[PDB]
Amino acid sequence: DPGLQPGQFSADEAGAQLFAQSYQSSAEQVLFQSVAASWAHDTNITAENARRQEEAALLSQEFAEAWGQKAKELYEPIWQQFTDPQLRRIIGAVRTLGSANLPLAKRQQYNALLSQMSRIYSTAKVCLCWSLDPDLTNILASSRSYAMLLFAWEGWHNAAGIPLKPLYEDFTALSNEAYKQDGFTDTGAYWRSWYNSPTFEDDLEHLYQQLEPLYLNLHAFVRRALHRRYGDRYINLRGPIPAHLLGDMWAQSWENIYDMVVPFPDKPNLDVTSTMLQQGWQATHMFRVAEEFFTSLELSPMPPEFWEGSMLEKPADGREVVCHASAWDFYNRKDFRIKQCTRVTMDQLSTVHHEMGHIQYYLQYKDLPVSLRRGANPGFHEAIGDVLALSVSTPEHLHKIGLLDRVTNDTESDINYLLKMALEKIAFLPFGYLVDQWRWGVFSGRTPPSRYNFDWWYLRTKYQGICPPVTRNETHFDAGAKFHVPNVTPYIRYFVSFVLQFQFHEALCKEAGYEGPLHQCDIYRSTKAGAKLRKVLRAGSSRPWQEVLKDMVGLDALDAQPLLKYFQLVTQWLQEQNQQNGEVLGWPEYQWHPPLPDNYPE
Amino acid sequence: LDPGLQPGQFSADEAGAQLFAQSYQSSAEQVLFQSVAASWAHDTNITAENARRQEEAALLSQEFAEAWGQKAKELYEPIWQQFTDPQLRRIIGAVRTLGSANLPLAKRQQYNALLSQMSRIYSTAKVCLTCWSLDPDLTNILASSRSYAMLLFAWEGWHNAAGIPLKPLYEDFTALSNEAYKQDGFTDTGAYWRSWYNSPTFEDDLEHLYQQLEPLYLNLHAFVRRALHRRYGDRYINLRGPIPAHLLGDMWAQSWENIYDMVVPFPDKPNLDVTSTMLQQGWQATHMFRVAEEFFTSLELSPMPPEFWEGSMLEKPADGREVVCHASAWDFYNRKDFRIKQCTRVTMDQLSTVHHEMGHIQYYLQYKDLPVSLRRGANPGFHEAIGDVLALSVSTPEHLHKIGLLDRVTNDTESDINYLLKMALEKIAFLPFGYLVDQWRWGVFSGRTPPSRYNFDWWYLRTKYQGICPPVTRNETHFDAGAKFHVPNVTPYIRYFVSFVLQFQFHEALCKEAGYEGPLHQCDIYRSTKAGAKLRKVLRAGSSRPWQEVLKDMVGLDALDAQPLLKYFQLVTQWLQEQNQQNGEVLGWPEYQWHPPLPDNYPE
Ligand SMILES: *[C@@H]1O[C@H](CO[C@@H]2O[C@@H](C)[C@@H](O)[C@@H](O)[C@@H]2O)[C@@H](O[C@@H]2O[C@H](CO)[C@@H](O[C@@H]3O[C@H](CO)[C@@H](O)[C@H](O)[C@@H]3O)[C@H](O)[C@H]2NC(C)=O)[C@H](O)[C@H]1NC(C)=O
Ligand SMILES: C[C@H](N[C@H](C(=O)O)[C@@H]1CCCN1C(=O)[C@@H](N)CCC(=O)O)C(=O)N1CCC[C@H]1C(=O)O
Ligand SMILES: C[C@H](N[C@H](C(=O)O)[C@@H]1CCCN1C(=O)[C@@H](N)CCC(=O)O)C(=O)N1CCC[C@H]1C(=O)O
Ligand SMILES: *[C@@H]1O[C@H](CO)[C@@H](O[C@@H]2O[C@H](CO)[C@@H](O)[C@H](O)[C@H]2NC(C)=O)[C@H](O)[C@H]1NC(C)=O
Ligand SMILES: *[C@@H]1O[C@H](CO[C@@H]2O[C@@H](C)[C@@H](O)[C@@H](O)[C@@H]2O)[C@@H](O)[C@H](O)[C@H]1NC(C)=O
Ligand SMILES: *[C@@H]1O[C@H](CO)[C@@H](O)[C@H](O)[C@H]1NC(C)=O
Ligand SMILES: *[C@@H]1O[C@H](CO)[C@@H](O)[C@H](O)[C@H]1NC(C)=O
Ligand SMILES: [Cl-]
Ligand SMILES: [Cl-]
Ligand SMILES: [Zn+2]
Ligand SMILES: [Zn+2]
Repeated sequence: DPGLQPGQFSADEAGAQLFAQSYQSSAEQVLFQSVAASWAHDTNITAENARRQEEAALLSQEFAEAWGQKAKELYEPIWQQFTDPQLRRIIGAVRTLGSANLPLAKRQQYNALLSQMSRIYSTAKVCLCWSLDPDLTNILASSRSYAMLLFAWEGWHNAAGIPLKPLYEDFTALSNEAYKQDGFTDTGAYWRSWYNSPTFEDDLEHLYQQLEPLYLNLHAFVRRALHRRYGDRYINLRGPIPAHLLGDMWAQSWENIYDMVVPFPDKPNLDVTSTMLQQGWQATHMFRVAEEFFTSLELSPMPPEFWEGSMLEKPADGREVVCHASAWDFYNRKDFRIKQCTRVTMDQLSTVHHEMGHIQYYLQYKDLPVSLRRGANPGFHEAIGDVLALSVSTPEHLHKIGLLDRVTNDTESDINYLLKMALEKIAFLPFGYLVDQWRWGVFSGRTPPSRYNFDWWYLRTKYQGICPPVTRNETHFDAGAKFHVPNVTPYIRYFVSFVLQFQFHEALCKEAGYEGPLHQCDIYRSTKAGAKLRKVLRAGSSRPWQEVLKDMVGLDALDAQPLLKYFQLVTQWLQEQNQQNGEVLGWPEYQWHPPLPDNYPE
Repeated sequence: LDPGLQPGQFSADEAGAQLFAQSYQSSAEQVLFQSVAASWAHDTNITAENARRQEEAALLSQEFAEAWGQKAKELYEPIWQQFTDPQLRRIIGAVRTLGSANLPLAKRQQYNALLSQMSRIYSTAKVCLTCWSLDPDLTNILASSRSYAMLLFAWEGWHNAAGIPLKPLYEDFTALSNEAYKQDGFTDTGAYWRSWYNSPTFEDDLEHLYQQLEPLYLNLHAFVRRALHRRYGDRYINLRGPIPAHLLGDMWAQSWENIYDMVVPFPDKPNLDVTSTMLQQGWQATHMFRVAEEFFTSLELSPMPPEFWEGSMLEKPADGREVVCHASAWDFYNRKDFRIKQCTRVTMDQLSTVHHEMGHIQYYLQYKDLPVSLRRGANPGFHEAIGDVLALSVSTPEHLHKIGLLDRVTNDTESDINYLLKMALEKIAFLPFGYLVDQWRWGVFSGRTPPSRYNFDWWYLRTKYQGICPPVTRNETHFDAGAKFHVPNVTPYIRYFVSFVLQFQFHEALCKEAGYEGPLHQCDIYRSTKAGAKLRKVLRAGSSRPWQEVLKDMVGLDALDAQPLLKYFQLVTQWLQEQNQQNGEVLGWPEYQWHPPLPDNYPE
């Protein structure tokens, strides 16, 4: 389109001021038509929807090509030297073309692999048919039968991973070609550029080192409990934990096995799932309850377009959907939606808050020039709803919303709560860190196709201390059985969030005027904490996240002390328990795999 | 420190520096000698009393290094980098690096004790059940047994006996070493070891080299795996998995020359492993070293001096004494004493080792007149390549014929494949191992591999690069890296990777200088005084000039380059790829998790 193709403009700071306004003008329309078509497909997976999606992806590249080439022409000389930092941010972004740098037939091919990988992931079933969500999800969460958990884990990893591998290798090659033309050594380097930090990798590594003792202690304590349940045949007290026994397909959060490891067991059940079902909660209640938390802070309610247009339950009409929960900004300032195959569980209630966190962000920055309508970094975007969920999950808040009868504020209830929170937050950390370590090595060429599974399991064992419960080889592509890999969504943002949410939480609880233990704070109804959060959300990516962070929390860097201080009591406790059972921290028997159950699979 | 050994005063300028280096050189050689001598006494006669003496000599060295080091600092800390004299900058640059001399005395004593105990553990470890030593007993088993159970016994016995007791010492050594070098301004000890190559893209340069060589290795591996499967069967060899690490002829699987007889593609052609002929003919250690020497003199390089023949240890002592058997060359730094210590056995590969060690001696003879600080190879890989280049000529069929080791001469395509395959078992099979060892140790020095992952990371790398797997389960009580000499002995490894590449660049250049005009793999530089003069210019330089410029003068290129090695191997590279295809092989080891079962009723 002519009216989409760029204007003239002079080569100078002024000219560039007009240029950017012209850019963000036509981009609104283009982003709209992409986001719109992926939506049609994600909630209705067909050949046709795929075709449409590809058409839109092409139009985007054409736009990006035209506008990036123009910004090179005009500004490539002089843009790093404009006094205005907000402009410098916008122009640098504009001149990064991405898959737009590809010639046309490769542009095609890349758009198509995304579509087949997405389809394979979200339509894969396990047969003797069970889908990932809800069937395999519920099995992994609540079955305590070694053999059934095994059959779900293997069936899933085989059904999703095997067929994806050939496509993923093609995808990597195209993505790398594309980004090399913007001056990036490879795609991973581009993804990392989003944090604008020279010492990014080193910083993450220093963070992980302070967090590792917490995970090691939690792991040994949980390993001990799984040994009690499953015996020496299947659990090695000095070896990795079999990857299917931790309550989740990816072993990435362990809250579903809380009932097996709860430290003082007879006390009130801090998992309120059975009460939610007892009371008849539905998807709609969960969303309204999340919203009211938002509005209690004087943040924005969800608009009519959100309720009218979102998909809050898996459709009952035999229609393939991408189940994985997600939040959608259509770049209209009007349409914002969530697509979630919502189940009635306490962990889904948290997911609903996580997703609505994204929507709130999008409502707070909708009056920005498109290119500023991102989080200050991707980690910020992932942390917003998680922050509110930390207040929601407190026993006192649960009591306020009628899901729990008031607990006694004693040291045992503290420990039980902190341990549940550790199963969700600390257990996640190694997996949050390792996923993009795998994918950065793939994009760099350090991990060729001939080592995709070898390097995956190296990292899984290294960081999470888990092992595959059945033999794997390079026909298997176990990384491809996690959503974000075929769906090309970066992962390091979740490790950043998991640390960042504790920094935000402590800053918020301070603005709230709260004065007790960090892990007992509820910011519900604090207009002041709301005010501070609002300033973060409206800023989008106009400013450096380092400065956004300082204004918010008083420090200019990611920091583990808030998280450490939140969990201090359970950290101290777990250390004591492991000693008394004389545990080995870590998994020195690193070659150990469990045997197969007798005559598997029958 | 003895008064005559201590630094005086020198002005704070380049003219003071020169007098300083000259005064240092006078005292350094006495201090180097006492230290080398004490190491010799210990290594040829391992006793508590000898280790005590070596420890005291190492402390004296440290006192010397610290006094001359801190003086070199005090007077020249900035200005040394701006010296007009390049050799003087290199000398000062070395003197000002203190290493272990940076530790306070208590820690220096701890470090020196650790080195001594780690050396003693490795060089006195035995496998029991009447005791087998590594050399010759376990070496011979790995080389000639074809009994899966026997090889396993030797492999496991060794790794358990040497590795397990070393692990606590290695951990403490790593920490002290890093603490020492970090006061020289290095992030860790591996950064200091890498600085010897004076190349900011060193790690990337090596990775790029490795990428070009990897296909040759994968094809050699697959072909050998097939040969082992036909002998050991489907239970112990997985045609799509890593090879068990005790079946390749060598304790470390680091070179595969010993399974030549099982892989030779054309058995009707002359037998190129002449070990049996050396035995039939009655060769001893002394003949081996004299034949090596005569190659050097044929090139008009120097003979071994009388002090070499009078002082060297050329067989394992019969008199009942513990010795360090691993072969080594020794410069005493007095310009007079130069020695080899080798438990020589009468085999073709030992004849190659004789040449390797004599190449070291020849370098020390040619540079003996330089300042002590420049008595080193242009980089460490240069010192490792000298003897190997000559051994390339020696191993040729035509050369073996001239020295009475191979009666039949043939020049046809099948004999050439046999020869190039035998050379690939020696040279191409080593590459992955030569590359991986310091990747392991650089990770340990940088803290990426903590003690809790020493064996996990070691086997990750052994599988990744070599495509082998341990034949019994290992865990973190094992310390398999410690079962290789250079780990406990603290000798860096990347130099052998460098030298396996560089020796083909040197070979190509000396062949050309020799006037030789046929296939590169049939060249013998024997009796070429032109080739000798070109080599002599390298040897005479020591570390006085940047290795990149020495290389360029020699070979006409200023970088390591895989092209000469590819050219040498081209006929067998192509043959192995065609054979593996016809046989339907899988290149690589996609069943990465596979390990062989135990023999029924092992080890009874
Ligand atoms: C073993 O045999 C090879 C092959 O020899 C050649 O091909 C055979 C099939 C027969 O036809 C032989 O008669 C024929 O020579 C020998 O390699 C060859 O060596 C010759 C002699 O040095 C090489 O010729 C030289 O080539 C250069 C140019 O590169 C000229 O400047 C010279 O004047 C001269 O002609 C010939 O290139 C070379 N062939 C190959 C494939 O490199 C080989 O020397 C012989 N080896 C032994 C140990 O005897
Ligand atoms: C269910 C949660 N879902 C993701 C998500 O919401 O992050 C979804 C799918 C991938 C991206 N996403 C979005 O919604 C994007 N709109 C967010 C980025 C943006 O808006 O700019 C999740 O994956 N999670 C939750 C935490 C752990 C992680 C996981 O489940 O692996
Ligand atoms: C047997 C050969 N042995 C070494 C050797 O000679 O390199 C000996 C022991 C370690 C260092 N060394 C020396 O003699 C040094 N004095 C030489 C360096 C110098 O003087 O500047 C070796 O290990 N090798 C040979 C190639 C493969 C390697 C190995 O066997 O693992
Ligand atoms: C639960 O008990 C703890 C006592 O251990 C309370 O913590 C104290 O709370 C007061 C009031 O805010 C503060 O002044 C103290 O500094 C707190 N002490 C410590 C050591 O943390 C906590 O507030 C109680 N709250 C609930 C939820 O009942
Ligand atoms: C890879 O694995 C596939 C699945 O088979 C299972 O794993 C093998 C390794 C056995 O140990 C057993 O657990 C199962 O049969 C195999 O079909 C396939 O052949 C393996 N090899 C390759 C190269 O893909
Ligand atoms: C070995 O060393 C001891 C002292 O530790 C010495 O008395 C003995 O003579 C030495 N043996 C030989 C043969 O050098
Ligand atoms: C490692 O293996 C050995 C024997 O194979 C065994 O004794 C030991 O218990 C295992 N070590 C550890 C730390 O578990
Ligand atoms: Cl990210
Ligand atoms: Cl080296
Ligand atoms: Zn999210
Ligand atoms: Zn050597």
